[PDB]
Amino acid sequence: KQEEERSKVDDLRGTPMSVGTLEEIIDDNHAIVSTSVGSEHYVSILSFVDKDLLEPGCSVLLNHKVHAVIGVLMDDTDPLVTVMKVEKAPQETYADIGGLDNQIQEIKESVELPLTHPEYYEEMGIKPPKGVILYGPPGTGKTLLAKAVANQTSATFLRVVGSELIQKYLGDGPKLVRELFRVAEEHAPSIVFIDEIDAIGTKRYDSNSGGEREIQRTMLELLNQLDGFDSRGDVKVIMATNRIETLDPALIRPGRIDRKIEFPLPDEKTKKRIFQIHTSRMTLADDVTLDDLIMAKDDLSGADIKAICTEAGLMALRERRMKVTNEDFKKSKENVLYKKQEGTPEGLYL
Amino acid sequence: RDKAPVQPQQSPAAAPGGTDEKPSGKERRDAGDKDKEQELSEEDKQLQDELYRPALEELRRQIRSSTTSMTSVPKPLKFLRPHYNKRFAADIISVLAMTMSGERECLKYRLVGAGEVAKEWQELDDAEKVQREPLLTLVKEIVPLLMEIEQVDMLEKDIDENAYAKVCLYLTSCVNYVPEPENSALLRCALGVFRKFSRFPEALRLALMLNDMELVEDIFTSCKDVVMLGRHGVFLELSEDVEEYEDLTEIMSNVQLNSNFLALARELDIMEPKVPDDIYKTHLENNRFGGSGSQVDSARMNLASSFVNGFVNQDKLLTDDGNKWLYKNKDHGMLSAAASLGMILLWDVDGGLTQIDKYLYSSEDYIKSGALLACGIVNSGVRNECDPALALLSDYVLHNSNTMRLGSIFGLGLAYAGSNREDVLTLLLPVMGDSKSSMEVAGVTALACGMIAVGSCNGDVTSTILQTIMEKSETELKDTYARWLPLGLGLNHLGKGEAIEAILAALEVVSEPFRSFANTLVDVCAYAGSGNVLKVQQLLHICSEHFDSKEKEEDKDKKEKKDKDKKEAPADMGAHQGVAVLGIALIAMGEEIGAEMALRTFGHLLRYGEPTLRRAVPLALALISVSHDADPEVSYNSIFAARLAAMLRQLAQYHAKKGTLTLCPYHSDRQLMSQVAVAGLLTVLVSFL
Ligand SMILES: Nc1ncnc2c1ncn2[C@@H]1O[C@H](COP(=O)(O)OP(=O)(O)OP(O)(O)=S)[C@@H](O)[C@H]1O
Repeated sequence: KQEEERSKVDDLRGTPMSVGTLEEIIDDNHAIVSTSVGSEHYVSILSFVDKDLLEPGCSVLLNHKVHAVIGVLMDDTDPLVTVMKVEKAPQETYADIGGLDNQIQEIKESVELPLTHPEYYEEMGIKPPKGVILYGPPGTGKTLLAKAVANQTSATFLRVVGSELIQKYLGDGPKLVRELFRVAEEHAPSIVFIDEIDAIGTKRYDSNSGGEREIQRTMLELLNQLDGFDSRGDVKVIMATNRIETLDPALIRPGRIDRKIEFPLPDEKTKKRIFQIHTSRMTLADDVTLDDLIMAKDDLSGADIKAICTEAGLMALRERRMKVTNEDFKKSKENVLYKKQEGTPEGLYL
Repeated sequence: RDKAPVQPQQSPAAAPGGTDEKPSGKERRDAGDKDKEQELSEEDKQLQDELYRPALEELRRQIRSSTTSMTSVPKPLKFLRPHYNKRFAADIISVLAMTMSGERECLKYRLVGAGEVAKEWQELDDAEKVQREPLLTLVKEIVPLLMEIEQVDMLEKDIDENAYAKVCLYLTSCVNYVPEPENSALLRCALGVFRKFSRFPEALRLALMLNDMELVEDIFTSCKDVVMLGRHGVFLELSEDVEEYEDLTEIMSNVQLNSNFLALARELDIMEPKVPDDIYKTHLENNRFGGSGSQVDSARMNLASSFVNGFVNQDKLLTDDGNKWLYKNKDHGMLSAAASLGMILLWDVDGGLTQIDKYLYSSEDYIKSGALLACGIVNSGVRNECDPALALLSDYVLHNSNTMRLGSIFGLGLAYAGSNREDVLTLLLPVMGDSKSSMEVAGVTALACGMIAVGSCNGDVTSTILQTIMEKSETELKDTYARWLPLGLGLNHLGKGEAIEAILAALEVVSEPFRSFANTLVDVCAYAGSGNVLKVQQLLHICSEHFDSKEKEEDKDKKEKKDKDKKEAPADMGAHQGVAVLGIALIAMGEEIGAEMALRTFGHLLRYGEPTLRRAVPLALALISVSHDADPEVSYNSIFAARLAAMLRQLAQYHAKKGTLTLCPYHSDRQLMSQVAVAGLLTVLVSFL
């Protein structure tokens, strides 16, 4: 019966079993296995499991004593795929138009319109933008606009944090790049989003191997995978930062990333709307003038406005007052900014 | 106040203290009492006491209804004969009479089988006509015809709440949860109140579930009374089955009243506005003819491509694209290409004869037989293409005109659906009596007489299909016969509402699992779908049968059965291992609009290695979607780049670009793991406009 063939396959196995990372096909079914530490005899494979599920160089089930290949690896549920594979198209495309409106149009006719209608390049012989770095001051809307395109979409969105790739094991992060771009390959036309890759360059750890020789290899696997070969076609990938100093220019160059998009901290003409909308869902003594707050901070982000418009209500509701006094706005803004120093200088144009 | 003054009033047994205390308790009965009625343990002793004792029945049903009881609670109301828009009326009428009369209707509806519950039921019906919130009172008063006089009693003013709300939730829940025999009362009394009402497609969906012949006469004197017009001719002809357009064209052949219903409601006027307007508002380009028509060569993929190009319909260009493409073609693909000029043009009646006429009576048997097949494809109201094929048909064993019998018996099955056409079946008696070794002779015999016979009056066990049962069990050879004859058997079983024909063919038929597979085919086709879960747990047990083809069709019945409550239709058939079962769910998705969960199942079903199952995925995969669409297609290019797989990919490309007419031909497709001779009929699943 099937039971004896299954038991004989199970007794081809020797119950302490192991796992090792490979390199290359050795086409006539005898193989050779690195471990983590790589001790590599000319091993076999237990020929009822499928050798040809897998491309070259990936984890399989091994033995400890004759090292032989036993079974396919488990499709190992790392904590990335549950975050990488975006489950639902969440929310927040535009609750409130009037935050940017400059590069909303740009991200539209550079990310939606090439992708969602891939028939304009038929007329005019133009290549699509593969990577666009959306960047600027911290607290602008980059993560927000990422979620905005993530809901307002017809492509399978993907969302990646840059510290997801940082694990202490050897070759772990490159494998996570491999499974990451397998996720980026095998859904659909897809919109990958990557965030916090300026928090990867001047960065070293203690849960770590040799620092400059660890994520050089991981980001080099990212280099060799992202816009290398394995034909690009139609796979949308967006990377976002705050600063640009720690960026290797080998990835900044064309071929890999085409368009470079800043974001200005907004003018007062839209500060009035952002302060209004952040204050749109509370009770407030309407005699107070936000135009003080609007004119005051000269390089405000929207996290500033967020913390101000919420923390003034927090200072009022701290002593259970529904509506906010203007000196609670004083307390709020002088909590929010460490040393609110925008008066003279200047102050005395005047 | 405190219960100190009012509480010892239950202690005396003098009549005046009761007959003023109970009106005093009636004033406080607007909130029942101060509280949750803890007079109960002291006043339950007052049961044995006997003038205004029906007021004592009001107190007794008030307090027993106030705490809890299932049968003794409505006994003071059925003893009381209720006598003597308010908050108190909402209390003792709404919640107390609704729940109390509800448990009386349930307990006596399951218990006995009086007129008292009928009078109380009409009284509560009137009181909830006063309350005017239907929905819950309606679904309560279903389970006590009662519902008939309930509807004609209720329907005076409000139209769309009862119609839309009641007929929506109770039509959907009646096909969903409720068994069949009360749905006839839905349909007949809904025929009454919708016969009172306008917006006639409610009555036309009553014609969908009823299949009645009086209804179309009433809705044509009434829908001629309401003079769009050809558009209800269109979804009239789409909505109607095989029987009622021939009964409709015979009684309207008598009367017709303007003759424009003889114009519209037989044929040719569902189809005259579309095809020019198909050319007009749509503008389809040429680079899929050339590109999708460029996908290489190999007389198969190329042959399939001819079919793909052919089902393109911006003109009948691929029809008239020169010569030497069909000369490369071979026998059953020459059937497919000779019928493909049928497939490009399912209109142009006058143009059909003058395009097929070159390929009529040609040098090749497959050109002429597939040509008459194309004549059967293009139309269904001509019936003058019969006689050039009809005359030839007889061969007595296996000559040419039996292949014209395949295309012309099948294409004439495409052509007409009479009350019972009998002349073509008297032609079908030397067809099954002929019994060529070619499968599709008896194949299109059963399937074609089934297309004549779908929608029969609760089916029939007549000598036609009885004859093909006995002549079926005559010859046990080439088991495709033992599969496609129970096809047309179960097609004649379609039209059932209550048919015992599964028991009749169960007595006549069952044997060794060829005819037990006939038993499971009649078991599939006789059971279209209702709230009838007993055959779904029968499906659970006999799903585990060791013969693994009655598994195939018996589990394949699911997309027929639960097609409306489709949220349960995701099952763990992929989590099973009997690979044809993964084929069954792969069928069971099918073609409708196909949500993300369905394509998510095509995530795994897209990736499989057996060429009949990897062949089986793009067919329903691109039926369910009639980049995005072409993204799984290029993913299939990533899958292979066998020849079957290439053919499957071509089929998927073709797909990319309870009406029985869409129910038959894919169950005709369910034996695909076979010759291209079988695939010569693969292009006869004509289910799309
Ligand atoms: N609908 C909207 N339109 C425009 N701006 C918005 C909208 N909703 C929110 N915002 C602003 O966008 C900001 C989004 O903040 P984020 O960009 O997530 O800050 P951040 O995450 O610190 O950015 P980093 O530092 O690069 S991770 C919020 O602080 C809001 O003020």
